[PDB]
Amino acid sequence: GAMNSSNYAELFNNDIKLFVDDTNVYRVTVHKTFEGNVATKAINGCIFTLNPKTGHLFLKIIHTSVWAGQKRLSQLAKWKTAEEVSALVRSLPKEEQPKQIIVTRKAMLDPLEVHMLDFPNIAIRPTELRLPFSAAMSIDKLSDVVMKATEPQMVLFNIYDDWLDRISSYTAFSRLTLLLRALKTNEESAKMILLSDPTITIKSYHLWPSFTDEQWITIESQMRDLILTEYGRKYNV
Amino acid sequence: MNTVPFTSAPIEVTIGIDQYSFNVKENQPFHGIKDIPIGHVHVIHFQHADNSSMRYGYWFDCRMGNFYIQYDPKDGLYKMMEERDGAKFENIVHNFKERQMMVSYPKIDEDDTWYNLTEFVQMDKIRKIVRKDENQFSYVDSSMTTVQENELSDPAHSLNYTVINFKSREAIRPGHEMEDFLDKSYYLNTVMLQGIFKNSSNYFGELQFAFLNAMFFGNYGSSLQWHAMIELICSSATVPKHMLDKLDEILYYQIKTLPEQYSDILLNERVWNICLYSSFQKNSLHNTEKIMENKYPELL
Ligand SMILES: C[C@@](N)(CO)c1cccc(O)c1
Repeated sequence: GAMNSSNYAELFNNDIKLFVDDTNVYRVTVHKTFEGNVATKAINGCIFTLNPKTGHLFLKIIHTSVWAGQKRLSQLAKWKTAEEVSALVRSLPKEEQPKQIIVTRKAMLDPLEVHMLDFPNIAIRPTELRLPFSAAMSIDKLSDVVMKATEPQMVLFNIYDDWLDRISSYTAFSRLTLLLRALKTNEESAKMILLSDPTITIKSYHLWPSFTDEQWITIESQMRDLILTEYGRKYNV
Repeated sequence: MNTVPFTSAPIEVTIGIDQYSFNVKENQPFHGIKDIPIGHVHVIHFQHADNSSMRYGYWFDCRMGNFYIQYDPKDGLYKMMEERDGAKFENIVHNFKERQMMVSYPKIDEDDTWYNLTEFVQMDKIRKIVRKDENQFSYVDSSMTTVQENELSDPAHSLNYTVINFKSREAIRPGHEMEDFLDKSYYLNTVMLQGIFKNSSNYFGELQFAFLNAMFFGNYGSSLQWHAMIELICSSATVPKHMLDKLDEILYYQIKTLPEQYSDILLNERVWNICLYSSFQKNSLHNTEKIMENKYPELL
């Protein structure tokens, strides 16, 4: 069934599972033509496939050449996503293959189900959570590798850096979703919070700064302030 | 013209023969139905006055034997049986015909309704869907489940309709996932028509039989099958033109005959709105769209 607040610790048990977010697969800019009509120009996108227990992120980069000569691109994007997720699962050793795949948007259910018919024992699930994974392209290193790609490419990351050395998966996921919600609601402010202090750096092999435990509590508090605020600045409260 | 005699009518019952029906009182001197048109399958069906639960009945073709109905007080139902003694049967029918103890199949000369509803329905195919090989006629009732329903529990008592499943390996060619899911022509023309049914006449026969079991017995799995077979055609971009024209006629007469007060449970809103207004064939069912819009505009 659908994933929601009730069954939230299920994400951190020992059954392998992946989230799939297709938001950033088909990305366009909209512009005027010389005749004054409107046109789109595609830019590189990505599939965001995340193991919430381990932090392993399979970032499949979607190069604009995929769309050349195709029609109904927003529909094709869902099927391309499902094809690539299916190919990823098939590439993994049997003992690494997920038991469930949770899609962040219900329109991915039928494309993924049809692509995964060969895997009847892998459950394809929606969620009632409104997860902020679209903001993944606000993470500078992720945006950089997507925009620089000249061909289709899969890049592997750990979106938790080394956090699991000190905190549980539950806490790591909560931190991630807080950071991404912040970046989604007010990217500039969120990014200022994360980099304001020049002495805390991002290691070459990491995505986020090297905060101490104490500094993460301060950071997390600042992100919560931001989100509640913008929720005022938005709804005037 | 053929006859289905009745030994007696010991319990009060509403008896249907095809699209007609009449009430028989407990122990009324009723001895059967005469003047049944030759050339068509027929269904004779029963709803007891005490227990409207379980409509049940029998599909038969009078060219295949002499059939009669007798009430079984142990099993509590009207049973069809075959009479092997042709001289005894002719004598039994003549005596009752002389005593005017039979209702006449009440067909209006102008009226092609039953033909139009059963055009492609053959007894031999019915007998493969309803497996009881020792009899020439087939029993169906409101509660029988379909083979596909049993996969999702007595197999001898099932409706073995052809399984249709749009999210299945049979329906979806590896490497054509999107193509085959959004345009079901492969599954319609290659898998089902060329492979399983062999021609469109057998496809339409099963479609018509499913509808008739849905309408006459309220059989839910039959209704599911009817809608699935419609949806498979309408969701195919490539369908032989003669098939589309024939489907429009078939569905027109089905919608025309449907009791208005049962449209709520016998018509699937999603399938019909998709078929008539969104599918590849949205513009190919003129007669059916016109009667649906004038008889059931609420559903749409
Ligand atoms: C009563 C009886 N079982 C035997 O005469 C019967 C009734 C009607 C038609 C028949 O062939 C047989």
